[PDB]
Amino acid sequence: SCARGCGGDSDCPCPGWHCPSPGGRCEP
Repeated sequence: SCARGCGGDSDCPCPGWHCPSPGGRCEP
């Protein structure tokens, strides 16, 4: 589970996830 405040893919350690917008939460 890594739906956290992401600034990019580098904040998503979950394989297959994406960061929609720098500042938002990561999405699968």
